[PDB]
Amino acid sequence: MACTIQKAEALDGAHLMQILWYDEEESLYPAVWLRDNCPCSDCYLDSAKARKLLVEALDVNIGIKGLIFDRKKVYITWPDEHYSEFQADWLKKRCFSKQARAKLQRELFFPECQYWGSELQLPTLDFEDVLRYDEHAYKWLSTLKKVGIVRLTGASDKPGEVSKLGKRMGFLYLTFYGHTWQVQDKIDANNVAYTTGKLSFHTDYPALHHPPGVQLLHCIKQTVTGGDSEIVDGFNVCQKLKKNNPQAFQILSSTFVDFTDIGVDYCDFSVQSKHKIIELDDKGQVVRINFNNATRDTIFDVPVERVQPFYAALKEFVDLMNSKESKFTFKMNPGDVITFDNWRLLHGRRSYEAGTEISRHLEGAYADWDVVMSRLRILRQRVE
Amino acid sequence: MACTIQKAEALDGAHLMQILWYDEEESLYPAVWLRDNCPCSDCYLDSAKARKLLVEALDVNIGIKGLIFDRKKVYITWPDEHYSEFQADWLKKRCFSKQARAKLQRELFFPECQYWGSELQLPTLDFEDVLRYDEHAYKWLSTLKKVGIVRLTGASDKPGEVSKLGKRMGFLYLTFYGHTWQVQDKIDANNVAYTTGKLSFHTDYPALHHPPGVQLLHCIKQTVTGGDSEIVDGFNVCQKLKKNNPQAFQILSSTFVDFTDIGVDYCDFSVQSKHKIIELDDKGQVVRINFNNATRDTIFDVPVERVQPFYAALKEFVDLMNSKESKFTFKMNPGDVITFDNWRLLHGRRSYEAGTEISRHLEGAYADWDVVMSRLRILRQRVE
Ligand SMILES: C[N+](C)(CCF)CCCC(=O)O
Ligand SMILES: C[N+](C)(CCF)CCCC(=O)O
Ligand SMILES: O=C(O)CNC(=O)C(=O)O
Ligand SMILES: O=C(O)CNC(=O)C(=O)O
Ligand SMILES: NCCCCCCN
Ligand SMILES: NCCCCCCN
Ligand SMILES: [Zn+2]
Ligand SMILES: [Zn+2]
Ligand SMILES: [Zn+2]
Ligand SMILES: [Zn+2]
Repeated sequence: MACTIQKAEALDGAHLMQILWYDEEESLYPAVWLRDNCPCSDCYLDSAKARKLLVEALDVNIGIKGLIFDRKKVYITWPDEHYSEFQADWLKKRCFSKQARAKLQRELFFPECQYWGSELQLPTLDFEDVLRYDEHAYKWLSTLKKVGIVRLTGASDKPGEVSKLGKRMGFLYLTFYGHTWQVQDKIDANNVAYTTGKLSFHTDYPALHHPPGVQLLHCIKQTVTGGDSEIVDGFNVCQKLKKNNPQAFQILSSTFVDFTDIGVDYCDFSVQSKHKIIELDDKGQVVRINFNNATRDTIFDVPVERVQPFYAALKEFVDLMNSKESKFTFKMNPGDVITFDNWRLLHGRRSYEAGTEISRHLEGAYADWDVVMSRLRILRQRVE
Repeated sequence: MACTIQKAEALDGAHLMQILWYDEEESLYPAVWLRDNCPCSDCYLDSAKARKLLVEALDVNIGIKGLIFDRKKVYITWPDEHYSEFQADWLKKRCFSKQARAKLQRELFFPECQYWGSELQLPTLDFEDVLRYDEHAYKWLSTLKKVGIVRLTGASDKPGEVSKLGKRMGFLYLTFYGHTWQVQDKIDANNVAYTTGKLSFHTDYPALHHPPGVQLLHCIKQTVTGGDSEIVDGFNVCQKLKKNNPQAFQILSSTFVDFTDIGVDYCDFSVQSKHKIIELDDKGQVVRINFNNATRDTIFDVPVERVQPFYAALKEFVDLMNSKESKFTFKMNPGDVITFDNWRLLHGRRSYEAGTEISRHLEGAYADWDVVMSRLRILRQRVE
């Protein structure tokens, strides 16, 4: 009834096609869009699922010349004699109504988020299960997307585990710190992460214009002298800030802050970026946080009168993150792997004590959100 | 005279430090910024060139308690008894005046562009020279940034050459099409690039939310039956469009277009993105073009009434790109490598004839602009 065609016709100077379905709903389709998306072998490369049709071949004033239909298909002739057939279900899916468009967007991009504070039930799955089973791997990635974090238990206490997850996702995101990297105390540390010091809430790699979307951290060795993990849901914190201190929100969401990283690791590097700490989309919704206090530059490209209020704003924000209602704290054990959204969460670590031997060792890696969402979409298809 | 201190004092409730230099210029430095950027070993990790100071340790209302200076340094005490020393040249570089801030930004980010049309003198260098010599590699990357394209001659007619340039830059950008990929006609092509068809002007990989910044294409085998390259300077074209058709510019710079890519190559993939074809920064300047007509989705997330004007806009834009005043066309030979800005240029290829043997073969790869700018900054330091 919903995907079955009752009538199809050309309207509005033949610049529109109207489909009345057997459920009584009507859908409208611009003629130029139909022509642009002709699935015939001249216009569309089936092996690539891509358009061969050039913009140059498209008449933007085109009208439908003839049309006939049955219950499952419309058949169209165009003024230049080109001929196009479209399937009902294909058309219905791509319906231009607000409701149909949003439904499809939700399927494509899994936009739903569950905001949290200190009440977090840390989502947990088994590691080998996620490797072995599509049902678990699906639960893993969809929860990662929705919640911002998933902990995997029962991995080895050995290097190479995050690599396995990278292969499971697809591939990891190479940076100047390697394909994977070792978080432990280091002589002549090129990075504050590689010392025993406390790391306050940050996101990783704001020194890059495209920070890692997803972070993986696997505990190989844990100290008893400290080293507790802390996380916070940045989207939740931003929402509170806008409510509590609109002016601090406005400043943090509009001021470009310079980040830097000069050193040698996988390779030699001199990295510089500008980011707004609270990054908004065009509708004003928070879509990324860009903030590591370690790598924030001494260079600060703002007029003198904006400097102190920026700091007063940053301070309110950090104070919100440290609030007992926002942060969740936990201690990783050897065999634990945490995988999280490095665009949304901020994460941190308590100080611990240095020794002559390595008391504490994590292995980490990153992955791009597009690579992760790809595996997510494929995994959903296999399980449903 | 310019970097030598004549006087230093605390002003404005000690919330500001003023430095009068021996050239008579004055510079102003917020107290909170001085404290935030104390270079002492408690506040700053020298091996990492990073801030250890936490936002939590920072009093945003702080004032300078005491100050003394000589010609090369200021020495500051803070109300909590912390103590800070700063160097004159360091301070002067980071001066908050509009002129000083922009000077430093230009050094960091090489913002200058030379716009072009059909008059292009295609910048050309030798390949082995760029590998062997920092002076040439510097000329390579700075010209890439400024002009948007550089052609390297005298490479081999063999796979593996783009890899060498990736190592010279630092590393290449892994995608679903491999670390490097082979552009040639392919049975069951997963991509229109892998056929003999014409490719109209496009940027590569808009299906990703972070498209490759830099593209490398190396000609191993060339056909005489066609295969000419075409390029266009997208920033230049956008500028003309805004002038000629503001409404088309407005539409293309505000409408989110969906891109897609489903297939198997390096790995299996289902990729989806949304981008504005003309992407602007917060000051309205064009910073990226996101447009491949092949991978533009059949899905189009706009209200029915916006569809046809979008197409009329896209059409004006493509027509501008094809104008004999904008495009530059050339034919690559075996041994040629083109390296360009895939955020600014659009590129294309003329059709050629299929055969039983491979008549035409390119090898390509990508790299991130941050990885490229890093090598650029380091190269400038070594040559100057
Ligand atoms: C974990 N680290 C040290 C190496 C992987 F990149 C990065 C720290 C985050 C940062 O430098 O922003
Ligand atoms: C050159 N290609 C086929 C493979 C490297 F990614 C990509 C074409 C550009 C696109 O699919 O957008
Ligand atoms: O060591 C930890 O627990 C946390 N480490 C980091 O957040 C890091 O290295 O960026
Ligand atoms: O084959 C060519 O000359 C150009 N190829 C491409 O632009 C591509 O593969 O994306
Ligand atoms: N069953 C309808 C088939 C229509 C084919 C038309 C060919 N021009
Ligand atoms: N030459 C000036 C040195 C100042 C040192 C001050 C230590 N509190
Ligand atoms: Zn067709
Ligand atoms: Zn971190
Ligand atoms: Zn200090
Ligand atoms: Zn291309």
